[PDB]
Parts: sequence; C-alpha cells; structure tokens
Amino acid sequence: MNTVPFTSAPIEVTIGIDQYSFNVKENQPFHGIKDIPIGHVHVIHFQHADNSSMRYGYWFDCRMGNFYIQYDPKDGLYKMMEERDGAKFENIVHNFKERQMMVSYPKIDEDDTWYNLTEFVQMDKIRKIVRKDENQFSYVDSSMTTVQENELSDPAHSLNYTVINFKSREAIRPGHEMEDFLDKSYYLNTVMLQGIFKNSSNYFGELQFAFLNAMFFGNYGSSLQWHAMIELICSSATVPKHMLDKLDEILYYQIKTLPEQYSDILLNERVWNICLYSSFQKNSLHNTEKIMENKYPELL
Amino acid sequence: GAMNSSNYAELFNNDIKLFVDDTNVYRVTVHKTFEGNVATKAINGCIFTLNPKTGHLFLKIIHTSVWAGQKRLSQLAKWKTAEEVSALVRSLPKEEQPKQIIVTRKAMLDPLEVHMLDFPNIAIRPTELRLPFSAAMSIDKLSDVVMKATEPQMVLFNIYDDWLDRISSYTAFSRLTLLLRALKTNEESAKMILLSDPTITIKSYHLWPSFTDEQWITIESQMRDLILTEYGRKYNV
Ligand SMILES: CS(=O)(=O)Nc1ccccc1CN
Repeated sequence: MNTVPFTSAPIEVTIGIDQYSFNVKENQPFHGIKDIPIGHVHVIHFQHADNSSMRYGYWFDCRMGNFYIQYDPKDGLYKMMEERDGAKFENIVHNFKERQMMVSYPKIDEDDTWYNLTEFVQMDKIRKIVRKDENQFSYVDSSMTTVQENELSDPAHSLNYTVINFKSREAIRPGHEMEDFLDKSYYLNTVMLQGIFKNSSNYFGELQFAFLNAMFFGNYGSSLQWHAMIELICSSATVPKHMLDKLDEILYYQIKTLPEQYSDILLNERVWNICLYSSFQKNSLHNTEKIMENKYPELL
Repeated sequence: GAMNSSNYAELFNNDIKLFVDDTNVYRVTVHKTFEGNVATKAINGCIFTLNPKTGHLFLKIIHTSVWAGQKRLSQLAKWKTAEEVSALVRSLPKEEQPKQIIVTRKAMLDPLEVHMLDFPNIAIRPTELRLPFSAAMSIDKLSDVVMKATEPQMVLFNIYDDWLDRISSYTAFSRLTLLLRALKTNEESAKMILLSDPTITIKSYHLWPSFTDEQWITIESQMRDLILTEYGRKYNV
C-alpha cells in the first residue's frame, strides 16, 4: 500500500481519489491519502468549494515515485510534486499516519470496480496523451482540448488522443468508398489496430482513459473520443471475438459507475442507439445492452 | 451550408457550381411473378448534373447492367451517383471544376462527401429548394437517349437551348423549373402546350421548341395555368 501526503489543505475542496470523494474544510488538519492499492494507475482530483470552475487532477502510479500534494497560493491550485529524498518522504508519511491525519483509500474487498475501469490503462500511455515529460504524473482538467478539437489552441496543454474521423482519407481507401464507410473494419483493424495502436490492449487503454477523463473532469473532448472509439468497433463487421467480449465488459463497468444524474451530459443518444440497435455489433454487447436498458431506458 | 430562397442569386454568380439530382438513377417497373409474388425489373436511368449558370447538362446514362448481382440497390445507387460525379470532376480541367456541388436530396451528402475527400475545397451542400429535376425524363430527347443506351454513356446537352442569347441565366433557370414543374404535375397537358402549334418546331440541336419572346410569355402563362388547374383538381379548390 502507498501514500500520497498533503502538506496542508488551506482552501476548502472536494477531493477525489479514483471513484471515491470526500470534503475537506478550509484549514482542516488533512494530510493525505493512505492505503492506495499498488498495481493500478490512480487519479487524485479536485473541485474547489468556492469555484467549482475547473475540476482538475493528476494521474499517477506510486510504483514510479514518491508523490505528494501541496497547495500553491500563487497559482491557486493543489499541485502534485515528486519527493526524491526517500528517507525524508518515509519520515513525513510515518508522522502523519501516527497522528491519524490521513484518509484511507476505502476499497471493499469484494470490489473490482477500479481494476475493471483501468484494466488496460498504463501510465506510459497516459504520458504520451498528456505531454509533460519532466514529471512522472500527468495533469488533466475540465477545459483541456484535444488535438482533434484544435484542428477544427495551446498545443502544450492538449490531450493527444488518436484522431478518429470517419470522413477522412485515413478512414477510406480510394476505390473502396462505400465499402469502407458502411463497414469500418479496414479502418479499425488495419489502420488503427495494426498500424497505430499495435494491439487491442492499447486501444482499450485509450478508450478507458478517455471515459475516465470525461467522467471525473467533465472533459468534453474526452467524451467525444470515448464515443468515437466505441462507434468504430460497433460499425465494423469484422472484429475479433475476444475484442467484442472484452468491449462488452469494459462498457458494462463504465455504465455501472457513471453517476445517474450525469447521464444526460455524458452519453450521446445517437451513438448508443446506433451501437446497440442498428450496428453490426447490435447483438454482441449483451451485458452492456442489459444495463443500459435497465438504467437509462430514457436515452433509448 | 444549405441553399434556399434567401441566397438564390448565388446560383448565377461566377463561381462554378453543379446541381446533382439522383432521382432517376435507379428506376424499376414492379410486376407480378407467375407464382403471384412481386418482382422488380430495372430500366436504364441517368444522373442529372447541371450547371445552372451555363445550362450545361452532363447526363450520365446508368445502364441496367450496373445493377447485376448487386444487393441493396437503392443504397448502391447513391454511391454509384457519387462515384460518377467524382469521376466527372476529375475528368474536367482544374479551371472548369466546380467550387460547390448542390445535391437535391440530403441522402446524397455523405456518399458525395466521401467520394470527394481528395477535393477538400469543393463544398458539398444540400438545398431547401424543391426542384423538379425528376421530370427530366419527360423531355423526349433525354428519355430517348437513356432508353436506347446499350452500355454506360455520358451525353452532354445545353438544357437552355439558345435562350442565353436573349435572357439571363436567372430567367432561363426560372423558365426551366416552370417547364419541369408543369411536366411533373401533368405531363400530357404540358407536352400538349409545348407542341400544340405544328408551325413551331424543335431544332435538331435543341430540346425545346423555337418560341419567339412573345410566344414564350404565352407558353409560360399556359404552364402556370396548368399548375394552378392541377392544384385545384388535387385539393378540390
Ligand atoms: C484528514 S483527517 O484528519 O480528517 N483524517 C482522519 C482520518 C481518520 C480519522 C480521523 C481523521 C480526522 N478526524
């Protein structure tokens, strides 16, 4: 188990750690989060009580370094930093734990939710989408735009998701226009899987990361990317059977975790109705179709 | 964006543009089979591609052999249309290529956009005008070349005959749409109007009769009366 200490909490803030969240009062004696499971990426996220504008946060993996949070009164946010002095860090954490000034990552033993949402997500791939090579962790916020959004504006602060565009020369082979537009298997299997992502695990990792940024930060371009990566699979007539079964599991857990009250803004009616009821894969997503029909029958 | 009555003079400016109508590409007759089921038989069709400023009509004849062994023909027809329009554009010198292609039916937008990805600067647009171009096959010389075709063929016409020597392209387009709307509403009576006077003939190199300016005014009035007459017959007015 690993720990992310906080120097202090000078401003009132709702703090998220993965799918959990808790409120910290202004100047409350809060000094961090302990018992964080090793083996997964994690996200620690923030929404200030006095300005809900800008949710923001940090993706990290405690196996890559010792990380802590410290508020910056000049830039007005909680910042993640790395401590290179290991003995200093261990000493800090021990004192805060002895004084019981930390919240415990509250994982139920039965509960595989976070694994199921991050199965294919790897820090190395996160750091290629979010480019800031001097840190081992990655900052994301509500307002950051994607490379594709910028094409249609600061590049250093962008989300470099893989561009998917169904009406593009990349997606459509000269001479196979109707075939490739109505059956996206070429674009999925040759262009994206063999060419760009190399394997389905990397494709699912990006899909899962896009979902999580959409849900935790309300990041609109991430929501667009998540739906585009679903639609590309559902609109392909030829998809490996193992990918369809895994997609069904991925989507099931994403739909299960989504706050019911955010469904109106996080789910695209056209994409979901097309994917579940018109597409080539309309009968291949049994678990996802069942939870969607029982939880969000309005959207359909 | 889309083209409507607000930006109507845009059709007659100096930016090359084409209308594309696909309503006569896939044509069938429906009939009973010996067993009493229903079957279709395709007949030759055409793509109607028109420059509204110059009157130049690129009539691509769609021979029934292109449907042989194909499924979902009404969907295929839209993609075949887009394929043929793209091929036409590529066949024209750069300085003759359109800057805009206006499709008469919104279902042609995606097929044409996809076929024209190599031409990112050519705008593909719908229209809110209800244009009567389906009635092209009521023009005898166009119907004849389509029905006699034994293979795919492109035939070029000027749909305005020599009218642009005497009238503007705005007026010529208005005359054409009135004639075609009348042929669509009551073909028999419209052709009666156009040919009732044997002393006015159609030149070998023309599609419509050689009416004088005053005769065109009379013809146009009779076509408007025909449209109004049929409107009253339809709605009991
Ligand atoms: C940050 S904190 O200090 O509120 N954490 C904490 C944890 C366990 C028990 C009690 C407390 C503080 N009452």
